[PDB]
Amino acid sequence: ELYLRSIMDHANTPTSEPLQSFANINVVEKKKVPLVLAQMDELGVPRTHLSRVLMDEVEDSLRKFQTYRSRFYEWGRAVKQFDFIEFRRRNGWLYDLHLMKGDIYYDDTRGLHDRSPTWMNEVPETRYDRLYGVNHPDIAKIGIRRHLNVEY
Amino acid sequence: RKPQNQWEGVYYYSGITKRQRHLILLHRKR
Amino acid sequence: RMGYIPRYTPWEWIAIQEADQPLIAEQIRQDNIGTSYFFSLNRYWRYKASPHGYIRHFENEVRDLLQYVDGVTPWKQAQKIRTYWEVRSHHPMPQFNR
Amino acid sequence: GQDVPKRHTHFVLESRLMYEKSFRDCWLHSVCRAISQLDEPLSKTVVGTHQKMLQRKVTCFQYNQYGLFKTPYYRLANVDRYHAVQGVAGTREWVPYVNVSYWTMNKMVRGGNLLVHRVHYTGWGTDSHLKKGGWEHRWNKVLQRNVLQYSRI
Amino acid sequence: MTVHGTSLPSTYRMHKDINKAQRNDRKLSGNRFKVL
Amino acid sequence: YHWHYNLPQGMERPHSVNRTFAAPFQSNHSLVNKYRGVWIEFDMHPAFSVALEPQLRKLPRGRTLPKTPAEEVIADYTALAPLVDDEKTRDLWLAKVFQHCAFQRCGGAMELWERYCHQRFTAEGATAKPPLSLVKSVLFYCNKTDNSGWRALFDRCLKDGWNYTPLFDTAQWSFMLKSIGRMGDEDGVRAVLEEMLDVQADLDRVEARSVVIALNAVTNADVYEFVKKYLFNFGERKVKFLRTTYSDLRGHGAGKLRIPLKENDNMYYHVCWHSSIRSPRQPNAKIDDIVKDKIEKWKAEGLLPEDY
Amino acid sequence: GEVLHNLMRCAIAARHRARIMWVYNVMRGRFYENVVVRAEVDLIWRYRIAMIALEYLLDHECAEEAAAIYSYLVEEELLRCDVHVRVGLHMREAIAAGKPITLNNDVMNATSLVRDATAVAPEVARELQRRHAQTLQNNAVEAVGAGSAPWSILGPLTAIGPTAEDTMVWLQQHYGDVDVMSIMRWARFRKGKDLMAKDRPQYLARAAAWIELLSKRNREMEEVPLTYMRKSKPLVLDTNSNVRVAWQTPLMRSGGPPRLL
RNA sequence: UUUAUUCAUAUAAUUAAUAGGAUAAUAUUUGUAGUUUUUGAUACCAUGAUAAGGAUUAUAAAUUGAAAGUGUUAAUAUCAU
Repeated sequence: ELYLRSIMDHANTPTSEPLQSFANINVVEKKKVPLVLAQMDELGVPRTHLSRVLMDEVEDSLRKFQTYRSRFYEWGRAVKQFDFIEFRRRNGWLYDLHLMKGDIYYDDTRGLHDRSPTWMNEVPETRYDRLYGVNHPDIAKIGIRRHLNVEY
Repeated sequence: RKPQNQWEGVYYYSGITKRQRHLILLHRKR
Repeated sequence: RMGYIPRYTPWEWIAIQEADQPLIAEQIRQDNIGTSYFFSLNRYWRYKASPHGYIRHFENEVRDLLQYVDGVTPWKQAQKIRTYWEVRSHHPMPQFNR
Repeated sequence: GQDVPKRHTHFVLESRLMYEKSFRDCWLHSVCRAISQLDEPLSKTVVGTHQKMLQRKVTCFQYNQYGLFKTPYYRLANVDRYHAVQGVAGTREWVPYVNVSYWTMNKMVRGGNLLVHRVHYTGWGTDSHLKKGGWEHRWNKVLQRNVLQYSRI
Repeated sequence: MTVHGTSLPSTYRMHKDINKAQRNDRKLSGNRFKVL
Repeated sequence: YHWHYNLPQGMERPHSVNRTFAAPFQSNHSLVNKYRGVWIEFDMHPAFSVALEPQLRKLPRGRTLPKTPAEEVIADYTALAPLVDDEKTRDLWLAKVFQHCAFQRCGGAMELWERYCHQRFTAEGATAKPPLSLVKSVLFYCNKTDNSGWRALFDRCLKDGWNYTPLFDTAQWSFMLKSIGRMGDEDGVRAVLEEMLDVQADLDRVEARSVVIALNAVTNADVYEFVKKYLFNFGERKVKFLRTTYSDLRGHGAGKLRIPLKENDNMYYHVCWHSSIRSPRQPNAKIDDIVKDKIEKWKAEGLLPEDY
Repeated sequence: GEVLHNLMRCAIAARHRARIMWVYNVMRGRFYENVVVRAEVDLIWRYRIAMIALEYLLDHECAEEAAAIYSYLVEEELLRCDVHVRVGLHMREAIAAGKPITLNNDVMNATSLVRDATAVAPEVARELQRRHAQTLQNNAVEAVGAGSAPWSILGPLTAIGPTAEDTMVWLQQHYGDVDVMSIMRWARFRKGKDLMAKDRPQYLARAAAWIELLSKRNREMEEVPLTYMRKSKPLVLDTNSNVRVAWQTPLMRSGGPPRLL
């Protein structure tokens, strides 16, 4: 009771460092609720021995953050996504937050070019294609052909 | 093709109706 | 700055991307009883432990198939199917060495 | 336009239905063939006349299935989805990963839809197994990754 | 039906029905003579 | 147009859509685990349950319906119940007898109401208040056998009376409206539908075959104007399902009902009109004064001549 | 009820306390299975499951789980339910005879269970007083380290009067947070064997242990004397942050001035 | 003389559109809303390939390795509103 009420008090706490720029941040701590309940199933603490108000908040956080394997196979169908879009379009004035309104530590003088032969291993295909007329006086430096430099 | 957003979550139902919240408030009052 | 792109996604954006998607309840994988040695592979047919891959993993399905084949098929139909040498016996020279 | 004529869409959809019928029928056809074509006894329990009667009954069951997919996979595994050009699997007229013909692969290379890296046309690319032993060695390496690394149970 | 609110056969029927007057009214009989 | 591969592939902006819009769960399919029936709330004390256990065995318990005939159940209550000296035990016993006679459709079980409960609950200003388990069972009984005794009991459940209507189930109103449409009470349809509207019941989750039967029995002109204003209280998903249900129950699927519907065309066309509306597209004295002086003018002008 | 009863019996046979609380928690149910599905466990089966679970948890000294199950039996008012089953069996026999039946206080008091518990109750009170006196003497011995301390001079239990009514008074005023008579009625049988008629000191030890487990006041009066934690202040000349000047009681150091708070 | 492909002469195959189901506070529901459904513009544009001739750099014996970039004429040819 005390731990889940501390979780619900921290999750409903508004923050002021992002100044609510996108959404409420602390709601993700309700994601801790499906973990700790499972710990209760290991601790022998019955979840039916919780008060009705805390059980309402726990079922709120459970339907916000919990899914099963059988729902996870069907929750991304386009029918349900487009029903979500249509339900936001028709009555979104009822459910919307805005519509209410070497080793470096022993390195000091680094040894460069230590005769490691790059010709024993094979990297021969290093071909590159440069645009025609880099130093040509008749071909202009600025042009739409500069867009040919970014194409792979 | 137009790209789909990979940082947009999948649309899923997480919430209750106005009637269910009203019935919860009514039962808790009782 | 004029063109600053961060190479680390900020903590607020990670928190928003975490707070929008739910959890899978079977990721907790807690276990305290043990394994059901008799029932868990013999549960109801819609949610059953379906075998995969080779035919050696299909023990019950081969048994049910053989039982169904013996159930539906009469023997008076299965008498008529003959092998190759039973047909070749009517040839005037059926047998010779290769 | 528009994408491809609808007769080719019907042809690709019939190929997909043939694949689905293969997934439907392959286990049943393989069990029926492996029972009916066995001369050794199936078990200690079923021997002699019971085994021959069971083989004749499963042969009667196997022949009675009108529409059982016994067609091999490589007979119609060269169907292209974007264009109507028919290639041959095993030659250079077909690419296996994106599963299109050489013409469609060249159009999707020149269109920029794919992310493919060009390499020299007489080398072996970059894969160390492919430079080592060729197509057969990468074939055996895919076999070793898929199956043979697991201790079967 | 979700994004556009209708389907393509109903779209073709609506397109045929919105411009019925300026598609065909008469057969335009008669003969035009040269006046200069 | 695209993102270049040498650019840093960071996330541009996070999207909080499921926390801005909290959507309730809505599927087109109904719930597979719902009871789909009228619950009685058998709340017997755990001493009479052991005592009446051979008698409660042949009675319907939770999600169990025994095949005992109702003439044996009424004979068990007629003999054994005056032996039990407890008022709430006999009332909850008769709630299971009324429920058992409803499922088997025995029309003679209303004499048990006049025998035991009528003189102390519904006769000449009775001050006693019946249990909710008893009124739910007799109203489920009178609706299942199409008994006319629902009307005196339903008028007792109002706010001046027993005030049992806020405790009614959505399936209680579903079996209610199906019986009144079968009997054809125009005032009984209006008095129930006014009560469901006042009590704030789940109007969208009433059974659709129950609504279209109760709406089919509306023929009187004053109650027909009530149905016009009342039909806006349903949702848009509901009112498009009432049209498909009304067209099927009068068309090919008319065999689903035990008694066939009567031909009410004025309610069929209005439901079909109202469902298309909710769906998207795809001074007599002064005027008569003016008429008389004009005819006066035309006779003086000669436009209306006399006999020639 | 029978499937959950056999599940609870499997949990007793496997000695799995967390699975006992799991079977009890799925017996209690939620809003979905009870109201939407309308598939809930009957009261007799709920009493049987909670009773065998409470019996095992009290037999193996699990205080919190037995306290939760006892709070469930208090909340559901199932403390006198075994008497109700006995009275119901008698009333079923009487209504098979043809006699009228009722439920009163003297109908419940006429059963052999309540009479036997009321007859035994002075022995239970004497066993509880003897066990608490031995516990207090062991606490006073272990407070010094073995001689006796002044801890066991005057304990929180008073002497029992020489009356069975005084026995009921003493059990109601020293163990009144729990229902003593219901606990003594539950502790009577053990695996079908009637302990109250056959093994008397075993039944007295079992009932005394169950009363001492379920009572919170017995848990608060049987506490070991702890040492006195003294307060402290930081040093004036700060040498360490862990070294502090301790507050000393005038019992420890005699003399000096009388101090403030 | 037999066969892999080629060629001859016999052929089968035909149409259109969605629909969410256990652990979710209650809609029983899906041969239902579709009928005159889509597969219908191969042309005379000014493309591009072929062959041919030019100049610059090595003043080192080291390096696994002294090799790389820049300009003009003839004939053939041109089917996308």
